[PDB]
Amino acid sequence: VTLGVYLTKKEQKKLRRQTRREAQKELQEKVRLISQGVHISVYRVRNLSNPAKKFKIEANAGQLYLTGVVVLHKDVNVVVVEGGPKAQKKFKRLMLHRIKWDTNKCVLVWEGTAKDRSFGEMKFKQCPTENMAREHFKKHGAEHYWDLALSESVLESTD
RNA sequence: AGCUUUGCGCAGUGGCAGUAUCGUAGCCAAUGAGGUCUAUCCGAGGCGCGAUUUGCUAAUUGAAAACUUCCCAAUAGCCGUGACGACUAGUCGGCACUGGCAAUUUUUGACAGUCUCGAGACUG
Repeated sequence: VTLGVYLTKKEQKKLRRQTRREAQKELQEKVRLISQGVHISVYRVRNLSNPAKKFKIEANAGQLYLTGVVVLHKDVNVVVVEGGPKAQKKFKRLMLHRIKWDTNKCVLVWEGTAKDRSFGEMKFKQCPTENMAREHFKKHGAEHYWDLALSESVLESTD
């Protein structure tokens, strides 16, 4: 709604002169007297068993005030984050360029916009089977992203 | 959380500040100011006009260099002498001075300088 009001250097300079003049006058007088849409990303990594990388991902999720989950399974790590656009962009730039995995590769499965946040805080869930992770994702209403990540992992393993 | 890029105003230093700079209530703008470059062209105002804050303090000239009373006329002990009284020609107490008060015991200065651990010594 509001627009930024910028001026040229000369105009500013005139203001400075006036400002200093006013200041001098005063001095001389003192001496003389996440709502409306939240960005939700979901990335798929081959191996997330490293404690240092998981701690760095948890620190990047907690410092950016973004919620979500990090589910681990048999060669399928689904990291879902949700928050603002700048926090999601910083998390994607950290997980795509700063977080060095290497046969272990991390790629972003999906990145969209939702109405509100689903999870409360970043909880590192763990499940050896995919049915428990699917039930944990459906308990918070995010089973479609986990199913899409599992289908993308199956298509990457088959092809 | 640290760090970095950049600008404004403000704070500090430095720097220039009569080819130094702003002011404009004038005038032509990134739809485009204005090229002699580059005129399928650069891209910023063009070029007029109006001119170069405030405060401290010194110094100079002059009779006087500006901070809220002059002047007059004037001012705010002794030795002796003459009377008076007292005590036996003398003495005492008070009054004024018709003369004096720089020559050893009193008031016209034998004073000054230097040194040592209240005291002493040396010199002129």
